[PDB]
Amino acid sequence: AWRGPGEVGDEDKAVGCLLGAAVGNVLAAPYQGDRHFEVIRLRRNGVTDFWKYDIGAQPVQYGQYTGDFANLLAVATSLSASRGVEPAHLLGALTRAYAEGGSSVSGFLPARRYSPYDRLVMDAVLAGTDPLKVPELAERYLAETTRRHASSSSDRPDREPHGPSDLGAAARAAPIGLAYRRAGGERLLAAVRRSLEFSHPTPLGLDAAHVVAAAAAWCGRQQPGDAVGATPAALLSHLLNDVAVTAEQCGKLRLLRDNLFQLDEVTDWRAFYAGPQWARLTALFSRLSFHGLATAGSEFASVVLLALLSSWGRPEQAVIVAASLGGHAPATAQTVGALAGTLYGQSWVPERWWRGLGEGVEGEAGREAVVQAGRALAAVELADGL
Amino acid sequence: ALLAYITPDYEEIARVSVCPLNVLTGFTLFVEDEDKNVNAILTRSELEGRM
Amino acid sequence: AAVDKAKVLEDVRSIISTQLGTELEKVAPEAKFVDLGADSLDTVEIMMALEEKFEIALEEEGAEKIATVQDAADMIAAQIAAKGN
Amino acid sequence: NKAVDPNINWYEVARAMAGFTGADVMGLMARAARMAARQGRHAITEDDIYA
Amino acid sequence: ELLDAAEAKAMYGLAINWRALQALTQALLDRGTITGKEVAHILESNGVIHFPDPYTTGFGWDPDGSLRYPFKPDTTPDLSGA
Amino acid sequence: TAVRSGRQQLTARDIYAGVDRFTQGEVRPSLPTAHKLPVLCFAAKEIGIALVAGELRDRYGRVELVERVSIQPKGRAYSRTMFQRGTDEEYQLMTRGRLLDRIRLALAGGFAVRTALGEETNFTAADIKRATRMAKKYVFYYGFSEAGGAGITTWANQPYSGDFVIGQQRARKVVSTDAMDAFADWPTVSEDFRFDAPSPSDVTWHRYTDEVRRVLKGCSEDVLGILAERQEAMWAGIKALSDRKELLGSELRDIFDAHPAATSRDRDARAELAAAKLDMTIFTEGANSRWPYGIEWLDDAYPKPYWVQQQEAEAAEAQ
Repeated sequence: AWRGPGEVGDEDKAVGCLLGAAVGNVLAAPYQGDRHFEVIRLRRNGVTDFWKYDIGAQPVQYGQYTGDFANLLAVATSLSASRGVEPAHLLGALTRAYAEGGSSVSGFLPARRYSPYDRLVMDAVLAGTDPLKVPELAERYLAETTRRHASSSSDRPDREPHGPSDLGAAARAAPIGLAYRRAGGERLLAAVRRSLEFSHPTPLGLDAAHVVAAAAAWCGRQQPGDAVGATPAALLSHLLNDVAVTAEQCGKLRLLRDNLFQLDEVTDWRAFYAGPQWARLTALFSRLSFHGLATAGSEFASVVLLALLSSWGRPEQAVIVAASLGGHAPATAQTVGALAGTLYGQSWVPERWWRGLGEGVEGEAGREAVVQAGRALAAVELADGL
Repeated sequence: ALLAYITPDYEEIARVSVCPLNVLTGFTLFVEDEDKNVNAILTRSELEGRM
Repeated sequence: AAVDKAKVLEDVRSIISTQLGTELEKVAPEAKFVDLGADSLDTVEIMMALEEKFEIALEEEGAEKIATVQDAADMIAAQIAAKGN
Repeated sequence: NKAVDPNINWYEVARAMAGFTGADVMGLMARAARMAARQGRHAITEDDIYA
Repeated sequence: ELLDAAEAKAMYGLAINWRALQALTQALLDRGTITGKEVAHILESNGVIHFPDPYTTGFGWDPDGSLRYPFKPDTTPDLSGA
Repeated sequence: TAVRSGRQQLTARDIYAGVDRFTQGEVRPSLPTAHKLPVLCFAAKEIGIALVAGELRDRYGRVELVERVSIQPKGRAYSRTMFQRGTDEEYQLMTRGRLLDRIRLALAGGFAVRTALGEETNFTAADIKRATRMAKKYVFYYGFSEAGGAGITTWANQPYSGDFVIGQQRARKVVSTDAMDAFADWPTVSEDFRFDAPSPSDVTWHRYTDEVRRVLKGCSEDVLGILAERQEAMWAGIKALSDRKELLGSELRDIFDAHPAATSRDRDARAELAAAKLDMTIFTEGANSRWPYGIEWLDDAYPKPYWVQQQEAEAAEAQ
């Protein structure tokens, strides 16, 4: 329940933080939009290996991550370059990791899967719109989608509340949290507010990213040893007492605290998926997310914390659970792996995931570039704001 | 209406009316997703949720 | 006659607010007209506006006992139900 | 051509009309005008079409 | 047995969402007709509980007569005068 | 089609499109890319049918090769699997192994959809409807089963002629599995010489339908074992079908050869081969084949037939 290396160096912690997000996004890539009961029947042996036969809208190739991890990698590289958060360079790196190829039909047809709000924001900031007037072009539909929701209550992804209260704010805040880990909490909050100044300016998205980044910071500080620092209840209490201000975020985190059983070590995933532990986990996940889709920032952060803390001490089990939870599976598994990497260094990633990352289309150079981004994230200094 | 709302991956509710046309029953307008399961596909989850 | 009491209450609140000066928020169901500070004659003018907006005849006997916005909407909705006969 | 309310999300309505031809749509707008008359309006709303 | 499983799951859902069911009943009584958004708003404002699965697997009725999956398992006549 | 393709008349795809334009007329719009359900179902059924056809071409060799799988809707259908029709004189006679292979090929599409989705669908309904009729022809008319110990039942439904159809809907051309069905069957045509036999009783009908269920269970378990052992090849074929829409039987054979079985699955992957057997009930399996036949109410309804008493007295209690 403490992994193994009770003391982990900062280099290992940051390379694990990058690589856990990498393996989560690659592992849970073909399960975006699917529900948990569909996923556990598609993969009856468990989501333990990278899938090679995605048949969806944009078939993700073997070993390929999506636009969520692309944005996380761009955030990490820009933050390592700027020694902090500078929105201009952050958007420069985000667009450099976005305009990597496609077909200008001009929606540009991005190479990796992207969230609709993320694609809209990047297209707006590439279309000359200044990255501070969010509602000028980000209220395309959205408000009209709320006006169109007046006679339908669908769980269809086209009616998911994608906007300034999305999960993309909190999906890429883990590098910010790990960099601002020892620089205090208020400066981390200011850094997060600087990071989401162009896409997610709502208090809900701010609180979601704040919870995620603060958890990342905390995880970076504590080490996988004695339960004084290794305690999910202590992490939840710290987040509730210092970070959680909004009502829905607070309520979801208390709903986590009240519940949150600890998952046993799982070997037969086919037997686990038909078990009372997975039944209770799915019941809590359905209480914390609407129909398996945690599009809202609070629901997404609560789901990420549920998948991370319900399997405390087994980060691989955490990543597999977050991949098999469905819904926004690649972003959820990326955030769970990023938190598990801020906790434990590069020793829990299995050799199957290492070889799958290396042998994919985004492999070899891509895997070592993720490792180098982790190295730069460990090596970057900020001196409490720079 | 409540048990069609709380059932995941079900046809979503457009309207719910009590005694339409002075008819001694209610009526829930259910909207299907043709692009999801064309006009040929039924799964056991859909059938059990319908039951 | 199955009157949509929610719609009736919303339009009643809108009329009350429009006449007096308050926003739609301040006009709450349980709020008394006295709280809003409509005088006696002003309450009468509000009843006249409600009659003009809903195109119905207000139940005279009982207009001295219209205290809440909920009571005004309930009497109005009962009159909308009784109009069709 | 006729008189309808402009604040109608014709996509959501057409989603509710999954499996229809075009003359079916035409006749549904005609009877939607009939329901508008029943509710007491000259313009057609999405509520009138659902009714 | 399939009908019994479906009936057990339906009664389980209506029992765990009793308050939301009563509020929706009162709203239907007051308004006559109602839309999808108002249904969603009423059910979410009354604290509804969603089904984790759309399957009736494990639901049913016990031989004594009690429900199944109710958190209990998991995955002489008077002969006086006249 | 070759002219519109901007090249000369190379490859067989333009020829197959020209054949399809008049055998399965018109071209419907393709399956939607929104949601992963229909592209998966109407690729998994045809991939599984082609895979089972290849596996039965191995070992036995009776099943003809697969020409192509389409999954682009061209008239009255959403997906197809074309079979390279073997020479005639192979269809002029229905063999027991050929009928077993046909039953397996019928069940293959529905069980492949079930194996892909991890869930039963309505795709098994048409396959079950075809396979039950084929199994009834297997057991009763042709007498290929072991019903009664030699396969000769006391009743068989001989097919009638088409001259009693009257309506005779003019589909024309194409000629599907009718070429294997009506060629081996010899219909009645003469009502003066039609034999129908007395209709069997409920008990012997129970035994005969149990034999039909046994045949269906065996074929279904074989199909499920094949599809459980070739999951990787089935998934690769599904991905290729979703990527390229139309696909030829040649390229399917290359894909299935490129993804062979993983020898012995040993564990975990062995749990797919395990519990792929059906739990369906065969009533007259072991000791339930003398008179009660696993029926607790039969002795409360039928008063112990004479040959039953002979079986229980001459054979039993006298050995």
